[PDB]
Amino acid sequence: TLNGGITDMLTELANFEKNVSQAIHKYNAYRKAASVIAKYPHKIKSGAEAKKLPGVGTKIAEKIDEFLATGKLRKLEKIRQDDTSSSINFLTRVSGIGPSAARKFVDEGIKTLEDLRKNEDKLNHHQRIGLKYFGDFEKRIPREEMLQMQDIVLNEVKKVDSEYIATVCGSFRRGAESSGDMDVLLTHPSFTSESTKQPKLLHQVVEQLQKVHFITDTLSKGETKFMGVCQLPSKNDEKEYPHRRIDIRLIPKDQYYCGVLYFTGSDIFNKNMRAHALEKGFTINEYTIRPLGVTGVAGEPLPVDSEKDIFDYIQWKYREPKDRSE
DNA sequence: CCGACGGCGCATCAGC
DNA sequence: GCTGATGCGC
DNA sequence: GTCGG
Ligand SMILES: Nc1ccn([C@H]2C[C@H](O)[C@@H](COP(=O)(O)OP(=O)(O)OP(=O)(O)O)O2)c(=O)n1
Ligand SMILES: [Ca+2]
Ligand SMILES: [Ca+2]
Ligand SMILES: [Cl-]
Ligand SMILES: [Cl-]
Ligand SMILES: [Cl-]
Ligand SMILES: [Cl-]
Ligand code: NA
Ligand code: NA
Repeated sequence: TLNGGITDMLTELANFEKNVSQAIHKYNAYRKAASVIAKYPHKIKSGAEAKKLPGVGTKIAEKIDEFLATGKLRKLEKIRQDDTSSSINFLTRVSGIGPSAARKFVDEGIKTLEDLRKNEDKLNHHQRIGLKYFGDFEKRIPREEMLQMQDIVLNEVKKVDSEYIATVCGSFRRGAESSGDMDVLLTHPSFTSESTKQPKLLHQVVEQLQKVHFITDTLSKGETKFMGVCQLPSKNDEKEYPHRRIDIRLIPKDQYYCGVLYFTGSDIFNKNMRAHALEKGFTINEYTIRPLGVTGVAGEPLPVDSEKDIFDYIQWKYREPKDRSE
Protein backbone atom coordinates (compact mmCIF):
# COMPACT_ATOMS: atom_id res chain seq x y z
CA THR A 1 0.00 0.00 0.00
CA LEU A 2 3.08 2.24 0.09
CA ASN A 3 2.42 3.73 -3.36
CA GLY A 4 -1.02 2.19 -3.89
CA GLY A 5 -2.51 5.42 -5.25
CA ILE A 6 -0.10 5.53 -8.18
CA THR A 7 -0.14 1.79 -8.94
CA ASP A 8 -3.94 1.74 -8.90
CA MET A 9 -3.83 4.69 -11.41
CA LEU A 10 -1.49 2.97 -13.85
CA THR A 11 -3.41 -0.35 -13.73
CA GLU A 12 -6.61 1.48 -14.72
CA LEU A 13 -4.79 3.14 -17.66
CA ALA A 14 -3.41 -0.27 -18.72
CA ASN A 15 -6.85 -1.87 -18.67
CA PHE A 16 -8.10 1.02 -20.86
CA GLU A 17 -5.35 0.65 -23.47
CA LYS A 18 -5.85 -3.12 -23.75
CA ASN A 19 -9.64 -3.33 -23.74
CA VAL A 20 -10.57 -0.03 -25.44
CA SER A 21 -7.66 1.26 -27.57
CA GLN A 22 -6.69 -2.29 -28.54
CA ALA A 23 -3.05 -1.31 -27.90
CA ILE A 24 -1.47 -4.37 -26.29
CA HIS A 25 1.94 -2.74 -26.08
CA LYS A 26 0.69 0.33 -24.18
CA TYR A 27 -1.09 -2.13 -21.87
CA ASN A 28 2.17 -3.99 -21.26
CA ALA A 29 4.07 -0.71 -20.67
CA TYR A 30 1.59 0.52 -18.03
CA ARG A 31 1.71 -2.82 -16.17
CA LYS A 32 5.50 -2.82 -16.15
CA ALA A 33 5.54 0.74 -14.71
CA ALA A 34 3.05 -0.24 -12.01
CA SER A 35 5.15 -3.31 -11.23
CA VAL A 36 8.52 -1.55 -10.84
CA ILE A 37 6.83 1.10 -8.73
CA ALA A 38 5.19 -1.52 -6.51
CA LYS A 39 8.54 -3.05 -5.55
CA TYR A 40 10.09 0.41 -4.81
CA PRO A 41 10.57 0.74 -1.01
CA HIS A 42 10.01 4.52 -0.68
CA LYS A 43 6.97 6.78 -0.96
CA ILE A 44 7.25 8.57 -4.32
CA LYS A 45 7.37 12.40 -3.97
CA SER A 46 7.59 13.60 -7.60
CA GLY A 47 7.40 12.48 -11.23
CA ALA A 48 11.12 13.24 -11.61
CA GLU A 49 11.88 10.65 -8.93
CA ALA A 50 9.69 8.09 -10.73
CA LYS A 51 11.26 8.65 -14.15
CA LYS A 52 14.50 7.15 -12.78
CA LEU A 53 12.90 3.70 -12.71
CA PRO A 54 13.15 1.53 -15.81
CA GLY A 55 9.83 1.64 -17.68
CA VAL A 56 8.82 5.09 -16.46
CA GLY A 57 9.19 7.78 -19.15
CA THR A 58 8.36 11.43 -19.80
CA LYS A 59 4.66 10.80 -20.17
CA ILE A 60 4.08 8.64 -17.06
CA ALA A 61 6.15 11.15 -15.06
CA GLU A 62 3.85 14.02 -15.97
CA LYS A 63 0.88 11.89 -14.89
CA ILE A 64 2.45 11.15 -11.52
CA ASP A 65 3.11 14.90 -10.98
CA GLU A 66 -0.61 15.57 -11.64
CA PHE A 67 -1.85 12.83 -9.25
CA LEU A 68 0.54 13.86 -6.49
CA ALA A 69 -0.56 17.51 -6.79
CA THR A 70 -4.32 16.95 -7.06
CA GLY A 71 -5.15 13.39 -5.91
CA LYS A 72 -6.63 12.52 -9.33
CA LEU A 73 -5.90 12.35 -13.08
CA ARG A 74 -8.00 14.37 -15.57
CA LYS A 75 -7.44 11.75 -18.29
CA LEU A 76 -8.93 8.96 -16.16
CA GLU A 77 -11.75 11.23 -14.98
CA LYS A 78 -13.04 11.56 -18.55
CA ILE A 79 -12.46 7.92 -19.40
CA ARG A 80 -14.62 6.96 -16.40
CA GLN A 81 -17.26 9.45 -17.61
CA ASP A 82 -17.37 7.88 -21.06
CA ASP A 83 -20.18 5.30 -21.06
CA THR A 84 -18.93 3.71 -24.29
CA SER A 85 -15.45 3.04 -22.89
CA SER A 86 -17.00 1.78 -19.66
CA SER A 87 -19.27 -0.76 -21.35
CA ILE A 88 -16.47 -2.10 -23.54
CA ASN A 89 -14.27 -2.54 -20.47
CA PHE A 90 -17.03 -4.30 -18.52
CA LEU A 91 -17.84 -6.91 -21.18
CA THR A 92 -14.23 -8.14 -21.32
CA ARG A 93 -14.69 -9.33 -17.73
CA VAL A 94 -16.79 -12.25 -19.01
CA SER A 95 -14.71 -15.39 -19.71
CA GLY A 96 -14.50 -15.74 -23.52
CA ILE A 97 -15.23 -12.12 -24.46
CA GLY A 98 -12.12 -10.07 -25.36
CA PRO A 99 -11.51 -6.55 -26.76
CA SER A 100 -12.71 -7.31 -30.31
CA ALA A 101 -15.94 -9.11 -29.33
CA ALA A 102 -16.66 -6.52 -26.62
CA ARG A 103 -16.37 -3.65 -29.13
CA LYS A 104 -18.50 -5.55 -31.65
CA PHE A 105 -21.16 -6.19 -28.99
CA VAL A 106 -21.14 -2.55 -27.84
CA ASP A 107 -21.28 -1.25 -31.43
CA GLU A 108 -24.47 -3.37 -31.57
CA GLY A 109 -25.99 -1.93 -28.39
CA ILE A 110 -25.22 -4.87 -26.10
CA LYS A 111 -23.58 -3.46 -22.97
CA THR A 112 -24.99 -5.02 -19.77
CA LEU A 113 -25.21 -8.45 -18.08
CA GLU A 114 -28.94 -8.39 -18.85
CA ASP A 115 -28.27 -7.62 -22.52
CA LEU A 116 -26.03 -10.70 -22.78
CA ARG A 117 -28.55 -13.02 -21.10
CA LYS A 118 -31.18 -12.29 -23.74
CA ASN A 119 -28.76 -12.41 -26.67
CA GLU A 120 -27.20 -15.82 -25.91
CA ASP A 121 -27.66 -16.75 -29.57
CA LYS A 122 -24.76 -14.38 -30.27
CA LEU A 123 -22.44 -16.27 -27.84
CA ASN A 124 -20.32 -19.38 -28.35
CA HIS A 125 -20.18 -22.27 -25.83
CA HIS A 126 -17.22 -20.73 -24.02
CA GLN A 127 -18.95 -17.38 -23.65
CA ARG A 128 -22.21 -18.98 -22.39
CA ILE A 129 -20.40 -20.76 -19.51
CA GLY A 130 -18.53 -17.54 -18.67
CA LEU A 131 -21.92 -15.85 -18.45
CA LYS A 132 -23.49 -18.65 -16.38
CA TYR A 133 -20.92 -18.41 -13.62
CA PHE A 134 -20.04 -14.70 -13.89
CA GLY A 135 -20.79 -13.90 -10.25
CA ASP A 136 -19.19 -17.11 -9.04
CA PHE A 137 -16.04 -16.37 -11.09
CA GLU A 138 -15.59 -12.85 -9.72
CA LYS A 139 -15.07 -14.34 -6.25
CA ARG A 140 -11.71 -15.46 -4.83
CA ILE A 141 -11.01 -18.80 -3.13
CA PRO A 142 -9.97 -19.00 0.53
CA ARG A 143 -6.86 -21.13 0.98
CA GLU A 144 -8.87 -23.43 3.26
CA GLU A 145 -11.02 -24.50 0.28
CA MET A 146 -8.01 -24.73 -2.05
CA LEU A 147 -6.82 -27.40 0.44
CA GLN A 148 -10.03 -29.41 0.23
CA MET A 149 -9.86 -29.12 -3.58
CA GLN A 150 -6.25 -30.31 -3.62
CA ASP A 151 -7.16 -33.41 -1.54
CA ILE A 152 -9.93 -34.40 -3.91
CA VAL A 153 -7.87 -34.06 -7.08
CA LEU A 154 -4.86 -35.95 -5.67
CA ASN A 155 -7.02 -38.87 -4.42
CA GLU A 156 -8.83 -39.31 -7.74
CA VAL A 157 -5.69 -39.02 -9.83
CA LYS A 158 -4.17 -41.73 -7.62
CA LYS A 159 -7.13 -44.02 -8.25
CA VAL A 160 -6.54 -43.79 -12.00
CA ASP A 161 -2.85 -44.61 -11.88
CA SER A 162 -0.51 -44.38 -8.88
CA GLU A 163 2.21 -43.22 -11.30
CA TYR A 164 0.57 -39.84 -12.02
CA ILE A 165 1.80 -36.84 -10.02
CA ALA A 166 -0.38 -33.72 -9.68
CA THR A 167 0.92 -30.36 -8.44
CA VAL A 168 -1.21 -27.29 -7.65
CA CYS A 169 0.46 -24.11 -8.96
CA GLY A 170 -0.27 -20.41 -9.57
CA SER A 171 -0.96 -18.03 -6.68
CA PHE A 172 -1.69 -21.04 -4.41
CA ARG A 173 1.89 -22.19 -4.75
CA ARG A 174 3.08 -18.59 -4.22
CA GLY A 175 1.54 -18.90 -0.74
CA ALA A 176 -1.39 -16.51 -1.24
CA GLU A 177 -4.17 -16.43 1.37
CA SER A 178 -6.77 -16.56 -1.39
CA SER A 179 -6.64 -17.42 -5.08
CA GLY A 180 -8.42 -16.46 -8.29
CA ASP A 181 -8.63 -20.03 -9.57
CA MET A 182 -6.99 -23.51 -9.44
CA ASP A 183 -4.10 -24.48 -11.72
CA VAL A 184 -2.97 -28.13 -11.80
CA LEU A 185 0.26 -29.31 -13.37
CA LEU A 186 0.18 -32.98 -14.37
CA THR A 187 2.90 -35.47 -15.35
CA HIS A 188 3.05 -39.22 -16.15
CA PRO A 189 6.14 -41.31 -17.01
CA SER A 190 4.38 -42.36 -20.24
CA PHE A 191 4.52 -38.83 -21.70
CA THR A 192 7.97 -37.32 -22.32
CA SER A 193 9.75 -35.07 -24.83
CA GLU A 194 10.69 -38.23 -26.75
CA SER A 195 7.45 -40.18 -27.16
CA THR A 196 3.77 -40.45 -26.32
CA LYS A 197 3.56 -44.03 -25.03
CA GLN A 198 0.06 -43.72 -23.52
CA PRO A 199 -3.05 -42.43 -25.35
CA LYS A 200 -5.57 -40.11 -23.69
CA LEU A 201 -3.38 -39.59 -20.61
CA LEU A 202 -5.13 -36.27 -19.88
CA HIS A 203 -8.49 -37.68 -20.90
CA GLN A 204 -8.50 -40.50 -18.30
CA VAL A 205 -7.89 -37.95 -15.52
CA VAL A 206 -10.56 -35.50 -16.67
CA GLU A 207 -13.02 -38.39 -17.03
CA GLN A 208 -12.53 -39.67 -13.44
CA LEU A 209 -12.90 -36.18 -11.92
CA GLN A 210 -16.12 -35.90 -13.96
CA LYS A 211 -17.26 -39.34 -12.76
CA VAL A 212 -17.16 -38.26 -9.09
CA HIS A 213 -18.73 -34.95 -10.07
CA PHE A 214 -15.82 -32.67 -9.19
CA ILE A 215 -15.42 -31.25 -12.71
CA THR A 216 -18.78 -29.89 -13.90
CA ASP A 217 -18.17 -28.11 -17.28
CA THR A 218 -15.60 -27.89 -20.13
CA LEU A 219 -14.45 -24.61 -21.81
CA SER A 220 -11.79 -26.07 -24.11
CA LYS A 221 -9.91 -29.38 -24.23
CA GLY A 222 -6.99 -30.76 -26.23
CA GLU A 223 -4.22 -33.33 -25.80
CA THR A 224 -2.25 -31.30 -23.24
CA LYS A 225 -4.48 -28.48 -21.89
CA PHE A 226 -7.89 -28.57 -20.14
CA MET A 227 -9.81 -25.37 -19.33
CA GLY A 228 -13.04 -25.89 -17.32
CA VAL A 229 -15.09 -25.58 -14.14
CA CYS A 230 -15.33 -27.47 -10.81
CA GLN A 231 -17.07 -27.49 -7.38
CA LEU A 232 -16.59 -28.91 -3.84
CA PRO A 233 -19.37 -31.08 -2.30
CA SER A 234 -21.50 -29.39 0.36
CA LYS A 235 -23.48 -30.41 3.44
CA ASN A 236 -27.27 -30.59 3.64
CA ASP A 237 -28.89 -27.39 4.87
CA GLU A 238 -25.65 -25.69 3.85
CA LYS A 239 -25.16 -23.14 1.07
CA GLU A 240 -23.51 -24.62 -2.02
CA TYR A 241 -19.86 -23.75 -2.69
CA PRO A 242 -19.33 -21.35 -5.63
CA HIS A 243 -18.25 -22.91 -8.95
CA ARG A 244 -14.55 -22.28 -9.63
CA ARG A 245 -12.35 -22.11 -12.75
CA ILE A 246 -9.83 -24.95 -13.06
CA ASP A 247 -6.91 -25.27 -15.52
CA ILE A 248 -5.04 -28.56 -16.04
CA ARG A 249 -1.80 -28.74 -18.04
CA LEU A 250 -0.09 -32.06 -18.94
CA ILE A 251 3.64 -31.36 -19.29
CA PRO A 252 6.29 -33.85 -20.56
CA LYS A 253 7.79 -35.48 -17.45
CA ASP A 254 11.35 -34.55 -18.40
CA GLN A 255 10.41 -30.86 -18.74
CA TYR A 256 8.82 -30.48 -15.30
CA TYR A 257 10.94 -27.57 -14.05
CA CYS A 258 10.34 -25.18 -16.93
CA GLY A 259 6.70 -26.21 -16.66
CA VAL A 260 6.30 -25.46 -12.98
CA LEU A 261 8.22 -22.17 -13.37
CA TYR A 262 5.81 -21.06 -16.09
CA PHE A 263 2.74 -22.30 -14.18
CA THR A 264 3.73 -20.61 -10.88
CA GLY A 265 3.88 -17.05 -12.34
CA SER A 266 2.93 -14.41 -11.68
CA ASP A 267 2.26 -13.24 -15.24
CA ILE A 268 4.14 -9.93 -15.12
CA PHE A 269 6.99 -11.81 -13.45
CA ASN A 270 7.07 -14.19 -16.43
CA LYS A 271 7.01 -11.27 -18.89
CA ASN A 272 9.81 -9.55 -16.98
CA MET A 273 11.87 -12.71 -16.57
CA ARG A 274 11.59 -13.70 -20.23
CA ALA A 275 12.55 -10.13 -21.26
CA HIS A 276 15.74 -10.23 -19.19
CA ALA A 277 16.50 -13.50 -20.99
CA LEU A 278 16.29 -11.90 -24.45
CA GLU A 279 18.97 -9.33 -23.57
CA LYS A 280 21.01 -12.03 -21.88
CA GLY A 281 20.84 -13.87 -25.21
CA PHE A 282 18.32 -16.63 -24.45
CA THR A 283 14.65 -17.53 -24.84
CA ILE A 284 12.45 -19.26 -22.25
CA ASN A 285 9.11 -21.04 -22.73
CA GLU A 286 7.21 -23.65 -20.67
CA TYR A 287 9.21 -26.53 -22.19
CA THR A 288 12.83 -25.29 -22.39
CA ILE A 289 15.41 -22.54 -22.10
CA ARG A 290 17.48 -22.13 -25.31
CA PRO A 291 20.36 -19.91 -26.47
CA LEU A 292 19.81 -17.90 -29.69
CA GLY A 293 22.06 -16.91 -32.61
CA VAL A 294 22.59 -14.84 -35.71
CA THR A 295 19.65 -15.80 -37.97
CA GLY A 296 16.98 -15.49 -35.28
CA VAL A 297 16.85 -19.28 -34.94
CA ALA A 298 17.02 -20.63 -31.37
CA GLY A 299 19.62 -23.22 -30.29
CA GLU A 300 19.24 -26.62 -28.57
CA PRO A 301 17.59 -26.94 -25.14
CA LEU A 302 19.88 -26.42 -22.13
CA PRO A 303 20.10 -28.98 -19.26
CA VAL A 304 17.74 -28.36 -16.30
CA ASP A 305 17.59 -30.02 -12.88
CA SER A 306 15.59 -27.45 -10.89
CA GLU A 307 13.93 -24.04 -11.01
CA LYS A 308 17.16 -22.40 -9.77
CA ASP A 309 19.03 -23.56 -12.88
CA ILE A 310 16.78 -21.37 -15.00
CA PHE A 311 17.36 -18.24 -12.87
CA ASP A 312 21.11 -19.03 -13.14
CA TYR A 313 21.34 -18.90 -16.95
CA ILE A 314 20.22 -15.27 -16.81
CA GLN A 315 22.15 -14.05 -13.76
CA TRP A 316 19.11 -13.53 -11.60
CA LYS A 317 19.43 -14.97 -8.13
CA TYR A 318 16.78 -17.40 -6.93
CA ARG A 319 13.38 -16.24 -5.73
CA GLU A 320 11.00 -18.32 -3.62
CA PRO A 321 7.50 -18.64 -5.09
CA LYS A 322 6.17 -16.18 -2.47
CA ASP A 323 8.54 -13.57 -3.88
CA ARG A 324 7.37 -13.96 -7.49
CA SER A 325 4.24 -11.86 -7.02
CA GLU A 326 5.40 -9.09 -9.36
C1' DC B 1 5.10 4.94 -41.93
C1' DC B 2 12.30 3.11 -36.76
C1' DG B 3 10.58 -1.00 -34.75
C1' DA B 4 10.59 -4.60 -30.80
C1' DC B 5 7.93 -5.36 -26.76
C1' DG B 6 7.38 -12.98 -23.61
C1' DG B 7 5.71 -17.31 -25.44
C1' DC B 8 2.29 -20.67 -26.68
C1' DG B 9 -2.46 -23.99 -26.38
C1' DC B 10 -6.97 -24.25 -28.36
C1' DA B 11 -10.80 -22.67 -31.72
C1' DT B 12 -11.88 -20.50 -35.97
C1' DC B 13 -11.37 -17.83 -40.39
C1' DA B 14 -9.04 -16.41 -45.25
C1' DG B 15 -7.08 -17.77 -49.21
C1' DC B 16 -5.43 -21.42 -51.33
C1' DG C 1 -7.33 -30.55 -45.74
C1' DC C 2 -3.16 -26.94 -45.55
C1' DT C 3 -0.60 -22.23 -43.98
C1' DG C 4 -0.92 -17.92 -41.97
C1' DA C 5 -3.91 -14.65 -39.31
C1' DT C 6 -6.89 -13.42 -35.70
C1' DG C 7 -9.06 -13.70 -30.89
C1' DC C 8 -8.88 -15.11 -26.03
C1' DG C 9 -6.88 -17.67 -22.92
C1' DC C 10 -2.84 -19.48 -19.37
C1' DG D 1 4.59 4.32 -23.92
C1' DT D 2 9.44 3.22 -23.32
C1' DC D 3 13.68 2.03 -24.67
C1' DG D 4 17.48 1.18 -27.66
C1' DG D 5 19.61 -0.03 -32.20
N1 LIG E 1 -0.45 -13.78 -19.43
C1 LIG E 1 -0.10 -14.84 -18.62
C2 LIG E 1 -1.02 -15.37 -17.68
C3 LIG E 1 -0.65 -16.42 -16.89
N2 LIG E 1 0.60 -16.95 -17.03
C4 LIG E 1 1.06 -18.08 -16.18
C5 LIG E 1 1.61 -17.53 -14.84
C6 LIG E 1 0.34 -17.59 -13.94
O1 LIG E 1 0.65 -17.57 -12.54
C7 LIG E 1 -0.23 -18.95 -14.37
C8 LIG E 1 -1.72 -19.10 -14.01
O2 LIG E 1 -2.38 -17.93 -14.52
P1 LIG E 1 -3.50 -17.35 -13.53
O3 LIG E 1 -4.38 -16.49 -14.36
O4 LIG E 1 -4.37 -18.50 -12.83
O5 LIG E 1 -2.87 -16.30 -12.47
P2 LIG E 1 -2.51 -16.60 -10.92
O6 LIG E 1 -2.65 -17.99 -10.42
O7 LIG E 1 -0.99 -16.16 -10.79
O8 LIG E 1 -3.29 -15.55 -9.99
P3 LIG E 1 -4.80 -15.84 -9.52
O9 LIG E 1 -5.44 -17.19 -10.09
O10 LIG E 1 -4.82 -15.83 -8.04
O11 LIG E 1 -5.66 -14.58 -10.02
O12 LIG E 1 -0.01 -18.96 -15.81
C9 LIG E 1 1.44 -16.41 -17.95
O13 LIG E 1 2.56 -16.86 -18.08
N3 LIG E 1 1.09 -15.38 -18.73
CA1 LIG F 1 -4.79 -19.19 -10.69
CA1 LIG G 1 -5.82 -20.17 -14.06
CL1 LIG H 1 0.25 -0.82 -28.82
CL1 LIG I 1 -8.14 9.38 -10.94
CL1 LIG J 1 12.73 -28.69 -17.08
CL1 LIG K 1 10.76 -26.01 -27.10
NA1 NA L 1 12.84 5.72 -16.87
NA1 NA M 1 -12.77 -11.88 -20.98
